[PDB]
Amino acid sequence: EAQKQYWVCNSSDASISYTYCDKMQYPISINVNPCIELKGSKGLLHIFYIPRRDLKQLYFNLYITVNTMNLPKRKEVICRGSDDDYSFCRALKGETVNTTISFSFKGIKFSKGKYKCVVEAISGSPEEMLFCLEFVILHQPNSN
Ligand SMILES: CCCCCCCCCCC[C@@H](O)CC(=O)N[C@H]1[C@H](OC[C@H]2O[C@H](OP(=O)(O)O)[C@H](NC(=O)C[C@H](O)CCCCCCCCCCC)[C@@H](OC(=O)C[C@H](O)CCCCCCCCCCC)[C@@H]2O)O[C@H](CO)[C@@H](OP(=O)(O)O)[C@@H]1OC(=O)C[C@H](O)CCCCCCCCCCC
Ligand SMILES: *[C@@H]1O[C@H](CO)[C@@H](O)[C@H](O)[C@H]1NC(C)=O
Ligand SMILES: *[C@@H]1O[C@H](CO)[C@@H](O)[C@H](O)[C@H]1NC(C)=O
Repeated sequence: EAQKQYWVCNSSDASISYTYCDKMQYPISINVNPCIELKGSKGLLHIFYIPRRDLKQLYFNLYITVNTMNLPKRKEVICRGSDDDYSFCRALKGETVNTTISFSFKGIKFSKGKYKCVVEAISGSPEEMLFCLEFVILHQPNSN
């Protein structure tokens, strides 16, 4: 069984897919509306997920790669303290997450080639990996 590839969406300037990295865990459904443009766009992220850890204190380690050039790690805490928190933050092992989240993507200019972002989802203190996803964002070869 060859490793399965997941497509999220194509925009006018990007083609977005991902695969599961590290240990294969519970699956995740990820949808983006409208599809992100590398040159910048905003929209809504829909997530359908049955988690195997509690989403409490969820953060991402982001490893971004720009045409094979690795950038230094980034951290972005998602679930922080008390409220101003997404409702899914209070989700527990086994409780369906079925939410939509707003996003704004500023965008890169002069974009070309291929980008990668590996998303290490860590949550549930005691802190263990929730999921790992490696996104591949192709720049459409026929668009700037
Ligand atoms: C990764 C591809 C997956 C498919 C797309 C999913 C949609 C999410 C994309 C959103 C990312 C952008 O917000 C980041 C961005 O553009 N950053 C700019 C930055 O801009 C200012 C801020 O803009 C918004 O805030 P305000 O409107 O309040 O000002 C950003 N905020 C939001 O958009 C709102 C939320 O924060 C969005 C988070 C949604 C994720 C939650 C998912 C929950 C899953 C749990 C359920 C189980 C704000 O963003 C932040 O503060 C941090 C935020 O968390 C972003 C990171 C989230 C993780 C993304 C990984 C995908 C997770 C999906 C897994 C399910 C911004 O700070 O402005 C600066 C300028 O000062 C600009 O930098 P410069 O370009 O240097 O100026 C930023 O631009 C960049 O960072 C681009 C870099 O150059 C990298 C180029 C790579 C090209 C794309 C490859 C992938 C990179 C993804 C991370 C950058
Ligand atoms: C999305 O873009 C990819 C890469 O350019 C391309 O191979 C694919 O055909 C596109 N998807 C569809 C079904 O248009
Ligand atoms: C998830 O919520 C959506 C609305 O975003 C709803 O249409 C759908 O039925 C839900 N999925 C479930 C619980 O199967």
